[PDB]
Amino acid sequence: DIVMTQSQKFMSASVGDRVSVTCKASQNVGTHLAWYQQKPGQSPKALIYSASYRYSGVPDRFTGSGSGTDFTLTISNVQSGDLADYFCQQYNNFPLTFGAGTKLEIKRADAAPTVSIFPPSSEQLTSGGASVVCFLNNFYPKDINVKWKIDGSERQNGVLNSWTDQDSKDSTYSMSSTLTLTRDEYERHNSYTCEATHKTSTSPIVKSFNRN
Amino acid sequence: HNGKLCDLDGVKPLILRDCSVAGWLLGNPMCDEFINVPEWSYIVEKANPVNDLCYPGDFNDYEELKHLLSRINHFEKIQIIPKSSWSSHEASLGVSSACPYQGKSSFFRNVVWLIKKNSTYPTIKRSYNNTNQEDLLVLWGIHHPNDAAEQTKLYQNPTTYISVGTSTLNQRLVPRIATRSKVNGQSGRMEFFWTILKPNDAINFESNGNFIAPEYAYKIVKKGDSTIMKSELEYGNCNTKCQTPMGAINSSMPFHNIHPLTIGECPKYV
Amino acid sequence: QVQLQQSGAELMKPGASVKISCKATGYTFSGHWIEWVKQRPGHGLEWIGEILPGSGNIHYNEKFKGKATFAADTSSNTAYMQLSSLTSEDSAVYYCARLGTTAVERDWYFDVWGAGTTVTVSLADPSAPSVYPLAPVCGDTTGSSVTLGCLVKGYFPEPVTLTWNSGSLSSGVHTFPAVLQSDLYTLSSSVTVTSSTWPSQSITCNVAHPASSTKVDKKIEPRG
Ligand SMILES: *[C@@H]1O[C@H](CO)[C@@H](O)[C@H](O)[C@H]1NC(C)=O
Ligand SMILES: *[C@@H]1O[C@H](CO)[C@@H](O)[C@H](O)[C@H]1NC(C)=O
Repeated sequence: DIVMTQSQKFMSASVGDRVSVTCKASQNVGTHLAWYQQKPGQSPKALIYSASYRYSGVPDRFTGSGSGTDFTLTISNVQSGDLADYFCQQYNNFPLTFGAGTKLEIKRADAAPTVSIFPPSSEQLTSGGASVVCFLNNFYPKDINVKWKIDGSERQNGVLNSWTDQDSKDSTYSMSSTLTLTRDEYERHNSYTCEATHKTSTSPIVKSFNRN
Repeated sequence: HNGKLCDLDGVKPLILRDCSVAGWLLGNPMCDEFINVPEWSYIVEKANPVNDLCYPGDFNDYEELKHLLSRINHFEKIQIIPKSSWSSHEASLGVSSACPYQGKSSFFRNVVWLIKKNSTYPTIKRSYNNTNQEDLLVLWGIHHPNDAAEQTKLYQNPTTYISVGTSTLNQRLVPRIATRSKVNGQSGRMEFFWTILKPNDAINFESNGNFIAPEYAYKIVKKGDSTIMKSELEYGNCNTKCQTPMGAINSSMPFHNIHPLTIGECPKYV
Repeated sequence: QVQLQQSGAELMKPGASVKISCKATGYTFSGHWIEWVKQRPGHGLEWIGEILPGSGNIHYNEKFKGKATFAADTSSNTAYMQLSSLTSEDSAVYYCARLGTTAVERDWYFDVWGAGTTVTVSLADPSAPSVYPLAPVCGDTTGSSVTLGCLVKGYFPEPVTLTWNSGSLSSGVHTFPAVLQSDLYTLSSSVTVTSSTWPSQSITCNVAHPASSTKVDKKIEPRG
């Protein structure tokens, strides 16, 4: 089987920049190569076929080049709508094989997270459970750290984190962290806080509440 | 002096318009005007016809086929192998955008690009016996794919052949799988072959892939004297006994310093 | 004019089989190959195989020779893929797609794709979510904007559909990807509105779980 290697897992670009995604086939595939675009939650869309032919409706700032083993998808004048994954496909040999995809992420001015903390609802507590939710919304760059502290001491067990894809509108990232305890363990401590470490502030952003 | 390309004696010529002899005989979809043509006195073809082989390739023994036509005045097309006759192979999917017909993908009309069926390509063993009283010009071809994956998708069998036999022909053909530069957007090739099937003789086809099978052949129903004249002119409502590739001339005076190639063979020339 | 309509999500027990469909419209069904593809998070796209409807011609990726079976119904313009002996590793999104060129052409690129069909293989039983409101902490904030939340906890399988005010409130919303712990998914969503919007106006998150055939609503009410 022919392996299609996209060495770049991620790729950054400002609007107006020129980026190129590379695809290296493990052996000759001639020009029997296609390029696709996929945005999260959507099916892929055809961009290039035969290595360099543009699919019908595709803007001419998408150009494909290469032959044999080395291929390149060049996006000139990057537009905000190009936020997507891009992967190649060879059809010179059975089985057909795809590259693992490269994620294009748009560059941006810094954005400081808005941090919000939420005690367990009075509805969950009746079920014996207690979850503390902490939202960290609309920040850039994507690198962020989150620490929970119960009565001043860090808590690492019971924390589940989730991250959004880069927003298509304002190009920011968001994060949700949930600290789940038992109702009994939740009622043994008073202070609860989530600490956010991010480039946009020297010291961590602290949001806290007291059970009383 | 001359006029244009005219009629000869009482028989009008066959004027191929942007189509070559090969495109005419194989049935290039861009040449549908030449299905069931009447008797001709001579044939006209341009120097570089636009419609030759819509799917690229070669016409085997093409020059000797042209010499054969210089002694043929009329054809009668007949169906020797109906397209519906293929039950173990797909006969209605061999079309290409290289052979457009009114915008839709098509193919040569007189031959059938057979494809595998039920993920199999069983061995073809078909014979046609010329029960007619005339000689029969038969045409077939082979597909040379671009690569082994194309061979698999179309014919399944990786190693294939075509065998054609008459009382005089013993032809075995193997496809040549090789990557090629694109012609009419195609990196594969089609190679066509021909033979004359004498009355009461039989042509025996055998193949396990890559076979462009015949459907229509040509009965030779008149063997006068014709030529393949290379000219850019056109009919040409007139008549003569002597014609040249650049114009027509009636009556006779040995004055002639224009062209040697002239039908009618009436003197003279330098 | 060309569309590929795939059947809906399915939850299957280990070792069972599933048959997903792909209805084609807008073209001659018999003139193009139908491709089948498998997409999993953290894995590259995998080609399963190929069928030319009406011809009986089928290709399988050797890796899927035992898993997949293709069929096509030319009267219905529907292509089918059956996945047998289901395991956890078969949980994925499966796409059908059409080749852009006709049957005997060489450019085998996928011009039209289906919307995909999510298959979940699990012994776990469907569980409807518990939905909890997330109201801000007590005490008045300086204001400008307030962030509300909706905690969707302990459901199986995916997916869940979360809207705010039945869908009429889509701005400033962040619905985070679900996380799996034990055999239960947990999900949260945040919405940010002007201080003058809430609580003067009501805000409610609507959680639909088609698997367990349930739709619930939790109004976000002040204090805690
Ligand atoms: C192809 O397969 C089907 C079985 O589903 C059969 O009905 C049909 O006759 C087969 N055709 C050939 C040429 O084998
Ligand atoms: C073709 O048809 C005639 C019919 O009588 C038969 O005699 C002859 O043997 C056949 N030719 C061959 C090569 O079988």
